[PDB]
Amino acid sequence: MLELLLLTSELYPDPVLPALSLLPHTVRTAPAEASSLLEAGNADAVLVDARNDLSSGRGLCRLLSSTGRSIPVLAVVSEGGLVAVSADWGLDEILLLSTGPAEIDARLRLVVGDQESLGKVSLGELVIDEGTYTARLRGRPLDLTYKEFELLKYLAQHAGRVFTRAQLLHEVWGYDFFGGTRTVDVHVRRLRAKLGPEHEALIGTVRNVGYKAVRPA
Amino acid sequence: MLELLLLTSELYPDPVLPALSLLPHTVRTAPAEASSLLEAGNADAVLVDARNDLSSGRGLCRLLSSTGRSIPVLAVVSEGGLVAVSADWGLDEILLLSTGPAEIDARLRLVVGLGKVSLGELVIDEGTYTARLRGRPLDLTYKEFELLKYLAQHAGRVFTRAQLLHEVWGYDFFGGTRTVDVHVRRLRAKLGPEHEALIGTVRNVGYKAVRPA
Amino acid sequence: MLELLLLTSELYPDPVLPALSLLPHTVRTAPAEASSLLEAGNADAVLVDARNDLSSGRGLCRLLSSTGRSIPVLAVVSEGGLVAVSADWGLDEILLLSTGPAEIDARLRLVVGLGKVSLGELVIDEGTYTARLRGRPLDLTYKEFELLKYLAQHAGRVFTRAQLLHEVWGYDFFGGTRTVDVHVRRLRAKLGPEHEALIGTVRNVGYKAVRPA
Amino acid sequence: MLELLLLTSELYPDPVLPALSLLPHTVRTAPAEASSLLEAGNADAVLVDARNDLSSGRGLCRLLSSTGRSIPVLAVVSEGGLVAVSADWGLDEILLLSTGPAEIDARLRLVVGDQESLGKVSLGELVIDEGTYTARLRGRPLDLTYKEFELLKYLAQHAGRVFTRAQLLHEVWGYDFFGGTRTVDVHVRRLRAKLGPEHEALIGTVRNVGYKAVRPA
Amino acid sequence: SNRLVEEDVLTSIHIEEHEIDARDTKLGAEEITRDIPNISDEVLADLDE
Amino acid sequence: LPIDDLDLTVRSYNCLKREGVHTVGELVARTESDLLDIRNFGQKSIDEVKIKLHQL
Repeated sequence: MLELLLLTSELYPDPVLPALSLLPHTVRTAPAEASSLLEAGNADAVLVDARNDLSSGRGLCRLLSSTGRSIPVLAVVSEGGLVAVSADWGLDEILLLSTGPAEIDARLRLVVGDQESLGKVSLGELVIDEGTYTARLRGRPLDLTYKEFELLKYLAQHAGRVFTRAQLLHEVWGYDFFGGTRTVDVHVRRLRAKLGPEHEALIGTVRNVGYKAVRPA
Repeated sequence: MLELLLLTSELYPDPVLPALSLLPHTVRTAPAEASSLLEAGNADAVLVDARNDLSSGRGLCRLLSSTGRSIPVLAVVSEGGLVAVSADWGLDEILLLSTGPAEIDARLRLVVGLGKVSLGELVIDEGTYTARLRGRPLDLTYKEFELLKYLAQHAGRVFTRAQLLHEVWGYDFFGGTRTVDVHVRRLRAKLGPEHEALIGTVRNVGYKAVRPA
Repeated sequence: MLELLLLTSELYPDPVLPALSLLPHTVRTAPAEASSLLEAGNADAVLVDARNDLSSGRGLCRLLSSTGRSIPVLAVVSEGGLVAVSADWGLDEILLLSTGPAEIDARLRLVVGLGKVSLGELVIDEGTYTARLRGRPLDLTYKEFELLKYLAQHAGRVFTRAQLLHEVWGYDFFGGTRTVDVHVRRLRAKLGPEHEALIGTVRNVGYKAVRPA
Repeated sequence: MLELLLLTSELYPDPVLPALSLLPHTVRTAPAEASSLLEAGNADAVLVDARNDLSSGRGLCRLLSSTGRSIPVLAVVSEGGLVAVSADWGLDEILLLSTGPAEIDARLRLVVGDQESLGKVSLGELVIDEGTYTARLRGRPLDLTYKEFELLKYLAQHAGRVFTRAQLLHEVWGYDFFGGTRTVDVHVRRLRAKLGPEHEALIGTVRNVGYKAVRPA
Repeated sequence: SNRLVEEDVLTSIHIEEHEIDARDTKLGAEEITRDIPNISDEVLADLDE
Repeated sequence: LPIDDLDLTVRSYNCLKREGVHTVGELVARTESDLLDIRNFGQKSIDEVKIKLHQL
């Protein structure tokens, strides 16, 4: 779910903060220098190995907690280095190396929960902003119908995925109108009326079975 | 050097947090009552017990929360109970019942030791429960001020009637309301001809806020 | 963090499992069928009632099993019924009514916190519906991909068209169509002269996917 | 049933798992150290105690779950430390201290791998796997026609039963070609060849009745 | 007097034996195991393999 | 019985769902005193529910 960067003099997320490996979160590694601050990106927390370097660790906190770094900044420290951790660090939270899995889970939901979007996916031109319930395809918005917008994303987030209309029936109609699924074909028209040839091929047809979504290249 | 006020019926601070006696902070105890928040004097922080009961502990963390000014609120839960511990408690810091002495020291010395954003053409003043849309006067009813507030900060976010209902209202929540329709129709009227394009209302997606331009 | 589903006719989680009240993990209940797969949505765990009825729970776990990709499937028995608990149910854990709160929570965290394998010289991508063999480009459309995948997934399991209609097709079954023949010939031709011997025909009964080598 | 090496610096397994003496599992015991990693050998499953040392218990379960250790690993923990244990320790199953003996047997069977062989028919040295459709003899593939195999499997699955030609026609040559009994002998003549005399004892013939199969000693 | 029944003062134990004889046959031999054709579940509850 | 069968006035139905009343047993179990305290509750609603209690 959430992306983390681990600033460290070590090579793996296991010795620095082991309970991130006890989590299904994704943690990348980096050296403990300022250029690794250019490696954060669209992450949600950045965790400095300050378990040995307390002065240089707090310096990396001060460069991380500067003016416009909206990713909430973290350090991992020993228990005899927590006495150095104060308001002059500029940290958001603190995490011991002995911290549990669900403990780091709740601390991450307190420090996270820069407003990283949840359901904002971008399939090339197809920029499906489900936070706004709008999909941009080649810039101009898609003024599909209410249930047309749903179908497009269900084909999009299942890129390359072929299904029979019955399976599509469960993800568009659900438990309603089981027979006479033809309108999906008409609804493909309602999709292509607002897509055009630039991406009219992005919805691949599958004769006798259904359709499919094509990944642009 | 910190006065920590425990709202716990254990009659002793020891099973609530064991290692706190290893630190020379003072601890003043009382049962888990809201009236014992009037028992707070020069207390620097406050710990609530929620080790077996997450509900009344979270609500007491909530009872403290949003009151102001405020003294930061802490709680102690279990490790299998950290699922409910979230930002919705109004926490500033959460403690486990197995956090060390220097750990509690660091969390305390961190937590106990600005204006609004301008501007989407709808200023929010928290005093009279009213706003300002390209003009000083903007009358907002008890629920017609937070509805605009809810769509203000979550600008661009899509919220259904029920999704809006439980945060805009208490909520109860009643049904067959059109209170959103009664409000947004009204909230699209007192906003004048301009800024009628501040709320996105597409059919059956709910009522999203559309920010400019 | 999770929703738990109980396929039970007891209509209540605490007579089935007393500890499930003390955990804030919320449980929905459905009667003991496989069809209650339509009942579950974003629930990360589903349990099968097998406390009073053992072989019914074994059959329902057999129907609820590892197909894709897979959801955590659990089943609960008594102590003397622990002998019929085997791997052939389709499980990742076993639970008892004597299982505690922290025990149930930790086993759930074990199953939720593995990866499909598809190698025959033949890249198989269960979600991607992509195929490769002796080269990146091996165009596999839907009907032949799951088809071939079933064969490669069941390398050597002599398959007959009757066996494919209920798996590769839905099906009606629109059986006895010979369309497998043209489908396999495409699979034979498209896969090229090399790896064309994996999908070999065993007469009077159909085909089997010879393993490599 | 299982040769089990317990990882405890305590000498006895009964303070560790009190129910473990109640089963015939042979519990070798070795100190809670990394050097016991060399003493794995033919241990069925390894028993790592993390009732007390959860940090070094995590270390030992990581040690027994390294790149080439297929011996399944059990973390044996307290009830207030089960929530500290998850799939990060390289595990498939764990055991509490109040785990029952039938519960120990069940979870040990489940952590080892029950696993019954498919339609694997076995008649003396001739073992048939109808799945792959091989009536291999002593491991070498055997080459029958479509009918001989089904002829053979029927007798193989019904060894000892004295069948008749008329009887066997039905279930081998279906409902068709209803005359011409001697198709059996011409086929039997090939069966008795491609079986080899070394195991024609399986194939029995009684005059005036037909053919059968006999289980060898 | 029903005391005598509840007390079982006048009550009798009745042993009995059913003889089951499996013989040699051209069908084969009647292998007594729990390999039952078409058998439910509640009927095997008090049976050994 | 869930209160939904009462078919009282929509205000009464919603004005009882607001405070957490979900069954007629809990409603009639709330003594008559327990029922007038409801914030913003009309008396005619209380009369109709009282006659429903007594008769229904």
